Amino acid sequence: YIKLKVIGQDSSEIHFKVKMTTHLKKLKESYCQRQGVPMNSLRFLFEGQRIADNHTPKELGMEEEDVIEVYQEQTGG
Amino acid sequence: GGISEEEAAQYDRQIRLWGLEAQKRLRASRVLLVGLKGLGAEIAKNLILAGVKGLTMLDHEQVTPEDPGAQFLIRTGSVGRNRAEASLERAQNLNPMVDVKVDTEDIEKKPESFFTQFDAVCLTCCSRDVIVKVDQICHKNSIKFFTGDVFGYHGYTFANLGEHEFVEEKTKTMVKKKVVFCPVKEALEVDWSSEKAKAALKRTTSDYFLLQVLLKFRTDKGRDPSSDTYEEDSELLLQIRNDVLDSLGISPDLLPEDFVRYCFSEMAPVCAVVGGILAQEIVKALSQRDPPHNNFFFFDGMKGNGIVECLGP
Amino acid sequence: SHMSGIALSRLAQERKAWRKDHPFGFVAVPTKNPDGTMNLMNWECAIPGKKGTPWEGGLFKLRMLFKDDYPSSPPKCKFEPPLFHPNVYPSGTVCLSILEEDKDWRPAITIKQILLGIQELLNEPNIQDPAQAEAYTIYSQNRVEYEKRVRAQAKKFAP
Amino acid sequence: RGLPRELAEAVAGGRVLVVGAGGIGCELLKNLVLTGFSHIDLIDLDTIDVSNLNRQFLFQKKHVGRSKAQVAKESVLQFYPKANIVAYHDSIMNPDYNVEFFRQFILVMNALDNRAARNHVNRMCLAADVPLIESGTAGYLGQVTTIKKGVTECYECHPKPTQRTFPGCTIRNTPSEPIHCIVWAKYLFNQLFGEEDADQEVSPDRADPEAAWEPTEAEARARASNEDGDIKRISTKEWAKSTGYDPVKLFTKLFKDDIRYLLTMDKLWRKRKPPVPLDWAEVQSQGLGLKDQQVLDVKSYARLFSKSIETLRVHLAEKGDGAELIWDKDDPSAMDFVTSAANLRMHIFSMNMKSRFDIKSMAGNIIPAIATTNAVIAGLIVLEGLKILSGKIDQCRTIFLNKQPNPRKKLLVPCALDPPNPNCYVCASKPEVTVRLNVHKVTVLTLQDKIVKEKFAMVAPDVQIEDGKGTILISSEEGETEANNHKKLSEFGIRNGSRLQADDFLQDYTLLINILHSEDLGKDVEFEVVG
Ligand SMILES: Nc1ncnc2c1ncn2[C@@H]1O[C@H](COP(=O)(O)O)[C@@H](O)[C@H]1O
Ligand SMILES: [Zn+2]
Repeated sequence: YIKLKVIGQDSSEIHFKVKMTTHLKKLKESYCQRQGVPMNSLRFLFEGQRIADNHTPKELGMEEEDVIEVYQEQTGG
Repeated sequence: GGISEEEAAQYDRQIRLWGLEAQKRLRASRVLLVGLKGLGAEIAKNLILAGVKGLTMLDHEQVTPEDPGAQFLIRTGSVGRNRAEASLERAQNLNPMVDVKVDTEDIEKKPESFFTQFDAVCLTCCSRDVIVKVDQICHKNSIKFFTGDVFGYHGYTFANLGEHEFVEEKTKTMVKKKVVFCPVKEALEVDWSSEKAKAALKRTTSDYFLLQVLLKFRTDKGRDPSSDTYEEDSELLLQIRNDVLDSLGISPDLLPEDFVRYCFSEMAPVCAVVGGILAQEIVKALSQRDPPHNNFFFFDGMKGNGIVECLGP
Repeated sequence: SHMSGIALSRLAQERKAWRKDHPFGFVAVPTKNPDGTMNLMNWECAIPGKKGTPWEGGLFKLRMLFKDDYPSSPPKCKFEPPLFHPNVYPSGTVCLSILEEDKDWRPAITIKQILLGIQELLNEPNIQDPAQAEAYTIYSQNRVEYEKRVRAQAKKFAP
Repeated sequence: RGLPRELAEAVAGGRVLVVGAGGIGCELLKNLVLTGFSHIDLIDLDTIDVSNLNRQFLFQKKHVGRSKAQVAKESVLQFYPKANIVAYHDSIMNPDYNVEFFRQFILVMNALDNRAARNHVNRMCLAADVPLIESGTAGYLGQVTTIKKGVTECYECHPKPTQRTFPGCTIRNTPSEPIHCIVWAKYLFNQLFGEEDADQEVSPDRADPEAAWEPTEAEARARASNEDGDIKRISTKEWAKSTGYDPVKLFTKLFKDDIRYLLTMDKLWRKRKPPVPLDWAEVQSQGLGLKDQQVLDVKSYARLFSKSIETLRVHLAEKGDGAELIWDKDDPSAMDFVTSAANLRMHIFSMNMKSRFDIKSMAGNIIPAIATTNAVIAGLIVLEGLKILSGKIDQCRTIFLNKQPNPRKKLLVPCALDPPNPNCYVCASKPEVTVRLNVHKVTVLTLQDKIVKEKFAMVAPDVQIEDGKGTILISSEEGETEANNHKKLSEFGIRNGSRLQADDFLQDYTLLINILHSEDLGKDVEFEVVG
């Protein structure tokens, strides 16, 4: 059980509780459901590297209370 | 409140972003802008479109043949005119409800009482000593101080808001925060002889040292590096980098030797990006809404990084 | 009518899959443009009544509308003409759980699946979420008259 | 100029296209002109509004009502006469801008605000094999990305919604959010005054004028009186037109009788608060910020509803041949109608009434915008274009603009461009044969048999004009598209530069065909493939 922090472009701080061996697709789906936007528009990257569905925290070496950055694509201007 | 129907109609898009109260705070603020070059032109355009009470464009230099043919504020054939006078018509046409003024006097000769009428002073293409003097004057009289520059693919932005109080939306709504800034004499002369200082240097972007080198170059030659003198200016820039980074007890190696290929002339996209960032910082400081960035912002056009640094404390 | 590339490719693949193998009696063909071509984003469907049910013997025409968000958004299905059913709006729009993205709709589910779901809802409705307030009324009050009306409607729509 | 000589020549001789002349478009055009670009094509469909003067700087108060592209070109020519700006006052979705139009640009820059136009421009650039720079902006945020065929991801590799849809029953039966009431008001405006659309009919159709309830008690009389279909369910729009669009009867039908109609279904109000109908007489007799930011009482909103109904009825009567109205957020009467109806519906379902400011923000999908964000995004766009034109596509990155620095102290976050999705179906490589033939002198039957059935070896081909609307010309079914076999190819909009997709059932292989018009071919052959 590793605690993860996901912050958006507007510094929307939301905590997550995920397992060591589970894939991160569940985290993306849960964040998409909670924020009300489909996960396709959002991109989650770890230390500047995009997180794929098949990635796991062990592959990326995540530690307790770590930060995940999510960037929503804007349709306007 | 005091916002007219036409004002609301033409400001609706930014009102919906940052509140009528912050719009009103913007409407009662006067900004002084020095160095109406490309970066100065971008900052002036953005501030006038934002809808400040007034903007005093100061520039003692005239339009020269070496300047770019198109300048977005100076009509073609205006060679020999004053830059502020040339750009005044277009700047005023940008927004009719903003009192855009022109000052052709030198910034050095301006007395301290001249700066008291403004609540925000922005400096562009100014020497280091002028920057220090103007920042000291602004800090003494409690005036927000900004300065920035563009050189090749690189740009920088500095802000000295003193003891700044603002309101920021709560994460969950209007909460109050206070941030303390530092003068230029402390930001540009940060000591690097401590373990914490060494770690910060390991984590500090190299654009700060490039800014120091180019400030020294402007202090020495009296002008920014020019494309037509690329070889001599590049050799002098390398020498200045060596001496400047040796005087601080730092290893010049962290600043790449090829930095001289991307710090020449002013570029329109770099001007646009840096002017937008600096104008947003000025608007945030004037409206006292949203946390202003740390005292330094650095932009790299080739790599695409915009890095905000806190140096001086 | 301007649709996205993924929506158009998915609709073409869906049409090919339907033409390759579809349940007997069901009809799902893209509508005809006034020019003479056929429109992939507008389908003229037809759902047969299930045998052994009061809806049997009738062919109920349905219209399928796809937007550019397809398949990320469900199609808008409506009966033309609107029929008498607790879960069908008076405007003809059919309210189904699988036809709404926030309730049950998934982008991987096919036109055949939703047509079969509409047929199943036709065979048996749900009352927790009615949409008619008249079919619902005479379904909850006395079922005999509801079955009589359903039989008359099915006879009216017999091909 | 600070550019290298090779890049200087590349940008001076090259021709670029800017689609969209908004705030981002204006900043991008100014930056391109200042950088050294001489041949720029600008296309925009809108006209200058007074709300555009916050972002757009090439437009003034005296330019309101004029074309955005022409005024932008004139403003750019004011400080740089040497610029060869070509302005189009049209939509990029127009068929005139085919692959032949997109093939003359060395770089295409997106400055749009909707996903549909972005999808069309992405498809056209992918077809024409022209690099595309895609950008967006919303408030303090924004991003810039590069799209290249076969190198980077396209706009459809990871599909995104174009607009948010709502459940059919939730909007009209069980609203739970103010946005539901707002979209209900918009759909009601379309139903009462706009064109026919069964998906926007939010008010149920029945015997309207009589105020009726307790159908459960009188179900026997109701079923004796009405047959299946309920006397064809007299249309609400027809009844409103017949009554003369009088505000009182419309108010009673929409906010009292319709709510009582909802209350008949007692099964879906067991776990939610039932709505409370409003009586017009009771509402009438019951007795800082901007003026649009003030929330009024239900009586003032009922009066506003009546006034808006009267004004819209007058407009409909004045309109020629009874043309249907189209909702516009900038129309005072339509905006008043939507605000009043949405607020009344919110009050009915026990929700907080919203000011006209918020109703306009949510109904019109207004995105906050400022000049600084657009300027930053345009500068990043021009930097990416300079990187592309110099052969440095490997150095191009997806740059994100943040409102506040991330924990890595990055206000601008560049990300490496991802490789294309192998299963995209949009940017995937497909055979792209091209044929040159007389469009006006060839039939659909000849296209199907002579040049597709046997020339390209297709047994059961179905053809589809890929104009973006998904219209298919030839169907492999033996009894579907035989009526237009003898019709000429020009009668379906096929012209020079039009491309049509052809896929086979048994052969399970597709093929793209590019049509090239040629009057001089010779009497021997009506078509000729081009290697
Ligand atoms: N095909 C198109 N669809 C939508 N907007 C377009 C199109 N072509 C040009 N535009 C313009 O592009 C601009 C994009 O919006 P904005 O960035 O908010 O100014 C608006 O001025 C639009 O009118
Ligand atoms: Zn793709």
